Amino acid sequence: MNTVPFTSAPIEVTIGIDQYSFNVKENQPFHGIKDIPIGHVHVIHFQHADNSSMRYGYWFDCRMGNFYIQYDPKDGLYKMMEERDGAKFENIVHNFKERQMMVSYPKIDEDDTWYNLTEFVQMDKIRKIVRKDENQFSYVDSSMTTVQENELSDPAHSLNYTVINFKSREAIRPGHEMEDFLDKSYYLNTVMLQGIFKNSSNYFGELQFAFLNAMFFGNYGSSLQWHAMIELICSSATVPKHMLDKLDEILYYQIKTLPEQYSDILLNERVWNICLYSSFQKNSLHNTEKIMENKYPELL
Amino acid sequence: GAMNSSNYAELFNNDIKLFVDDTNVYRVTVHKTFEGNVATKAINGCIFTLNPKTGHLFLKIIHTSVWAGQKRLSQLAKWKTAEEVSALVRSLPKEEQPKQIIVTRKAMLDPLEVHMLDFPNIAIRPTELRLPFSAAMSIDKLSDVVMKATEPQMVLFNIYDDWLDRISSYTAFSRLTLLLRALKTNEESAKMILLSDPTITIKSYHLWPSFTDEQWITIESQMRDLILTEYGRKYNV
Ligand SMILES: [C]N1N=C(C(F)(F)F)[C]=C1[B]([O])=O
Repeated sequence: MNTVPFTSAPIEVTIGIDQYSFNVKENQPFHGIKDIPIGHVHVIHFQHADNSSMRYGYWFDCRMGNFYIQYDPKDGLYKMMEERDGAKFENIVHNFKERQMMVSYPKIDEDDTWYNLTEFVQMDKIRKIVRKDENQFSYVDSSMTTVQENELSDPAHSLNYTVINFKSREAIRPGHEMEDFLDKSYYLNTVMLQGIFKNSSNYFGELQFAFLNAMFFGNYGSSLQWHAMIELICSSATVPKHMLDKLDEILYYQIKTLPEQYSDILLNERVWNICLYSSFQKNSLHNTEKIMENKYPELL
Repeated sequence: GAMNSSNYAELFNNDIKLFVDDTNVYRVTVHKTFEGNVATKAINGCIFTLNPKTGHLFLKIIHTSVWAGQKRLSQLAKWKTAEEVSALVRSLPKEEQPKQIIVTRKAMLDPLEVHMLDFPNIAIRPTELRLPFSAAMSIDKLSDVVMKATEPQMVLFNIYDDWLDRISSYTAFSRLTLLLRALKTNEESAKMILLSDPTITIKSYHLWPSFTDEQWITIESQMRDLILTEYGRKYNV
């Protein structure tokens, strides 16, 4: 069980760690988060009390280094940093734990939620979507645009999700225009899975990462990507059975975790109605259809 | 974006553009079977592709053999239309290719967009105008070539005959749409108007009769009256 210490908390802020969150008051004696489960990526995220604008945060994996948070009064945010001195770090953590200045990652033992949301998400793939190679952790905020959003403006601060565009030469074989547009199996299986992602695990990892960026930072481009990757599968007549069954599990836990009060903005009515009721896979997503119909029957 | 009354003069500027109307591509007669069910029989159709500035009409005849063994023919017809328009563009010299293609039905937008991906600089546009191009098969010489076709065929016409020697393309288009609207609203009466006088004939190389300027004013008035007459008969006014 690993630890992310905080140097201090000089400004009032709501701090998220994965699907949990807690409020810290201005100059409260808060020195970090302990008991973080090893084996998963994690995200530590922030919303300042005095300016809700720019929810931002850091994706990290405690197996890759010792990370801590320190407020920067010049740039006005909580920054993640790596401590290379292992003995310095162990000594800082132990002192803060002894003084009980840390919140405990509050995982219920029965609860597989975070695993289910990050099953296919790997740090190495996050760091290719979010390019900042001198850090082992990845910064994401509310306003960062995607490579596709920029094509339709700073490239170093972009989310390099895989571009999906149903009306593009990549998606449409010359001479198979009608076939490929109405049945996207070629695009899914040859172009995307065999060609770009290599396997369904990397595809699901990007899908899951896009969802989590939408939920945690209100990143519109991330939501656009999440929906595009669902639609591409649902609009394919030929999908491996194991992918459909896994997709149903992935989406079920995403819909289950979504704050009820942000359904209006996080869920695209067209995509979901198409996917659940018109698409080739309208009958393949039983768990997802059931939770959507009982939780968000308005959208449908 | 879409083409409407506000930007109507754009049709007659010097940027090459084509209207595409797919309403006569897939044509059927519905009939009873011996067992008392219903079946369709396809008949030859056509794509109506028109340059409104010059009157050049690219009439691609759709022979019933293209439907043989195919399913979901109303959907296929839109994609076949887009395929044939794309093939026409590719067949034209670069300096004759359109800069815009305006589809008369919004359901042609995605099929044509997808078929024209190789031409990102050609705009594919809808229109808010209700154009009467479905009535093209009320023009006897066009109906005749479509029905006689035994194989796929493209036939080129000028739908304005020689009108542009005497009038502008704005006026020619207005005349054409009035004629077609009349043929669409009451075909029998419209054709009566157009031929009632045997001394005015259709030249071998034309589609419409050889009316003088003064005779066109009379004809045009008679077509407006017909459209108004039918509008009253319809709504009881
Ligand atoms: C505030 N916000 N949140 C989202 C989403 F990520 F949940 F999809 C989109 C927007 B927006 O339009 O600015």
